[PDB]
Amino acid sequence: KKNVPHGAAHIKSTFNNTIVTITDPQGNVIAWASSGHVGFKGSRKSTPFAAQLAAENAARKAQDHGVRKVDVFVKGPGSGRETAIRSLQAAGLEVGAISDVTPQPHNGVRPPKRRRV
Amino acid sequence: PRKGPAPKRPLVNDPVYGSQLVTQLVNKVLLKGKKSLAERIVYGALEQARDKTGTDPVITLKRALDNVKPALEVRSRRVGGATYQVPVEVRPDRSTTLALRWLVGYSRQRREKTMIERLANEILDASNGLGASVKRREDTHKMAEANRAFAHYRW
RNA sequence: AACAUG
RNA sequence: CGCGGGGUGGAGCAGCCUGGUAGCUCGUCGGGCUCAUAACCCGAAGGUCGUCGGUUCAAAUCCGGCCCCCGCAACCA
RNA sequence: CGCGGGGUGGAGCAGCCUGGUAGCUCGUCGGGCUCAUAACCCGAAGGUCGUCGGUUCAAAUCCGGCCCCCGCAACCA
RNA sequence: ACUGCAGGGGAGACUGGAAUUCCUGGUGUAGCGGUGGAAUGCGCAGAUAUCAGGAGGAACACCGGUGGCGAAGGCGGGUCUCUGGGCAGUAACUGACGCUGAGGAGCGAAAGCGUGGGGAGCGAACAGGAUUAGAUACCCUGGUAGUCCACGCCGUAAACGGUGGGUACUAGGUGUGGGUUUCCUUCCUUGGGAUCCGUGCCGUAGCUAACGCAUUAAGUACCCCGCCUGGGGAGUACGGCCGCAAGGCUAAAACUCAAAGGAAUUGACGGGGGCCCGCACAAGCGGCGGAGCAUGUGGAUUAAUUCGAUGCAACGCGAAGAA
RNA sequence: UCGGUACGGUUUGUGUAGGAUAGGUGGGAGACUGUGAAACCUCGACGCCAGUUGGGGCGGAGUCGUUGUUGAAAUACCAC
Ligand SMILES: [Mg+2]
Ligand SMILES: [Mg+2]
Ligand SMILES: [Mg+2]
Ligand SMILES: [Mg+2]
Ligand SMILES: [Mg+2]
Ligand SMILES: [Mg+2]
Ligand SMILES: [Mg+2]
Ligand SMILES: [Mg+2]
Ligand SMILES: [Mg+2]
Ligand SMILES: [Mg+2]
Ligand SMILES: [Mg+2]
Ligand SMILES: [Mg+2]
Ligand SMILES: [Mg+2]
Ligand SMILES: [Mg+2]
Ligand SMILES: [Mg+2]
Ligand SMILES: [Mg+2]
Ligand SMILES: [Mg+2]
Ligand SMILES: [Mg+2]
Ligand SMILES: [Mg+2]
Ligand SMILES: [Mg+2]
Ligand SMILES: [Mg+2]
Ligand SMILES: [Mg+2]
Ligand SMILES: [Mg+2]
Ligand SMILES: [Mg+2]
Ligand SMILES: [Mg+2]
Ligand SMILES: [Mg+2]
Ligand SMILES: [Mg+2]
Ligand SMILES: [Mg+2]
Ligand SMILES: [Mg+2]
Ligand SMILES: [Mg+2]
Ligand SMILES: [Mg+2]
Ligand SMILES: [Mg+2]
Ligand SMILES: [Mg+2]
Repeated sequence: KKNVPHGAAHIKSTFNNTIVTITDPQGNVIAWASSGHVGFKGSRKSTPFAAQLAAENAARKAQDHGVRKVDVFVKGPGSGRETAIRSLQAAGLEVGAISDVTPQPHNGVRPPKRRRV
Repeated sequence: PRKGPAPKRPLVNDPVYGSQLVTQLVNKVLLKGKKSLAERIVYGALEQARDKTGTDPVITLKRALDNVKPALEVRSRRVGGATYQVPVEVRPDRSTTLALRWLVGYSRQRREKTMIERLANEILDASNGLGASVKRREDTHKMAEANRAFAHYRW
């Protein structure tokens, strides 16, 4: 019950999961369907096939609000990061410019201790 | 083997029914070297197949195999502290082998009296998409199409 | 994951 | 001595006011696995339900008697 | 006594207002993979939808009578 | 002393942007988080995500290196203020004013202690979850001290180049940091040469038990200081000194052992690495383990059940014939 | 700005069978075109097969059930 012709598709992609939200150019969320929303539990959420199912589920739900073209802002060290961009294309969107917006501290805060695994 | 692939054996054309698919069925039925016994079962069941349709029996046979050939198998692989199944693509002459084994196997434990009427009823029920051999086809497919997430580790 | 001992 | 809990397989616990089946865990026995032993795995066996004597067609279960175990009481001059 | 809901697969709960299918979850069985059905995966068993009647072509749904629980507000001499 | 030169050397004050977390508001709907795999946990009372605003703390991406500076510990966001050392050239001045230094004194990572602030993130202790025979651990979710600051105490580190300081000499090759000076000086090329001070790699003579060191010596020499005298007991006890404490410093003996060590060598081994094979696995086909019998064996029994074989590599084996 | 209530207009309704005539009841073949018919356009409304369509824009005189279902049967059309 809205109409926004051009939006922005933010993709966060970690080693555990991927979240695909679609906003307007002011940062108001239209649809957000992520990898655990589609039926996946545990370590199956981080697979690239679980990523491309999330990118379809957010795309075809955003087209119900009249979204035809998105800009892509990816961030995170995940492998479901380029299977998501090639799943917004093959769902009826035009993906525009792709930007990496991964945050980079300037020797900021202290990380957790390294794992003796 | 360590030293690469081995040469596979050619099957001679079957004399009664001029097709190598019939002679590849008699070697699955063959037990204990009883090959003239194994050919009477296959020939006898194919003659009973045309007695219930009128159609040529090897056309019915190739329609029966096309309903039971798997396209995706579900081979197992361990990575860390957990295992899973990887869906891999069945090469075509394995799908011939794996489907002829299901027709012979699921009709040895079928409810008739003799092996001729057990094998013939499984062929006719597979050429209509009804038998237990057809049921393992979609059980192999539903198992492999429930694991698309793991199709990225294909050796 | 996993696994001690002589 | 009063009061109120308890006794069930080798050990520790269920089951009882809800009379008609006795259960879980470890352990013991037989077979695996290992060069061998632990851990693991499969298969079994084992109980007068403290004693006796009533009630009932029938009692671990209900009711008395004892013999043990435990807890709380035993105060006022 | 009034009111105010509820009974549905071994357990849980939708569907009920508004009439045409009985489903989902867990448990179980079987199979698969596996150190481990821990998980994951597939198929199936399990139902007079509390019982009687009633209304409609047809009722889990709607009416009434019955058993059966849960609340509330009284009544409680 | 003069003239230049390079520098995260130090202390004080002010100050910058990124990110993490929290707070407030919007959009938004059911998950997020985490792992080998999960669970605890967070969320559905509106999380995670996303955009705007705000508060606060700590550390400073790129530059950044093998590089620089400092006696050592150490030292890198910016600017300003105060301040210490070094190098080169000139040879102006002083005229052996040097070196070392027992005791002593000062400085001295991190943890810790006292008082007072501050606390984003991290994180001993602690708590739950998992794993396991157990799991007071590793892994996960939280989380206090502490990590920060001001002022004092502590005085220890594999505080290491496991190499005390000063000085003189003894082939070169080759990077790099700071100067000075020479021929075509612009042959633009900021190139080669000479020389002074660093910091690396290789390498000769020499040294070394060997590994190795080798103009930055572990070489050849002289001056001074610290230290060693088999391994344990033990850097412990007792005494003293210092300390708020934790503890630091100085430091024995009885007793016990005949070794404890250092480098290299050949092998074996590794839940090290590379490559390679085998019915080793996979892919298949038929079995064994359950039944009955045959045969050998263990144990038991018996007057005797003759003896031998006992993981693979003993067990239808010696036995190719026990009335 | 979000409702509640009294009342009017508009609109809604898709097992199978099958008019696509798709809520109950009533009877209903004439209500049906200057109140300007049908074609044709498409500002829209919704969604379960064909929109049943409150689009009001285009027209120049039917937008008939007895056949052939929803108990089946109309549901053009009118009261409710
Ligand atoms: Mg045993
Ligand atoms: Mg400085
Ligand atoms: Mg910021
Ligand atoms: Mg905060
Ligand atoms: Mg947020
Ligand atoms: Mg600074
Ligand atoms: Mg003079
Ligand atoms: Mg001195
Ligand atoms: Mg001294
Ligand atoms: Mg000091
Ligand atoms: Mg400190
Ligand atoms: Mg302190
Ligand atoms: Mg404090
Ligand atoms: Mg714990
Ligand atoms: Mg932790
Ligand atoms: Mg303390
Ligand atoms: Mg200060
Ligand atoms: Mg150091
Ligand atoms: Mg030393
Ligand atoms: Mg010296
Ligand atoms: Mg030099
Ligand atoms: Mg060297
Ligand atoms: Mg030496
Ligand atoms: Mg000694
Ligand atoms: Mg001491
Ligand atoms: Mg002392
Ligand atoms: Mg050695
Ligand atoms: Mg090896
Ligand atoms: Mg071979
Ligand atoms: Mg195999
Ligand atoms: Mg046997
Ligand atoms: Mg013998
Ligand atoms: Mg033999």
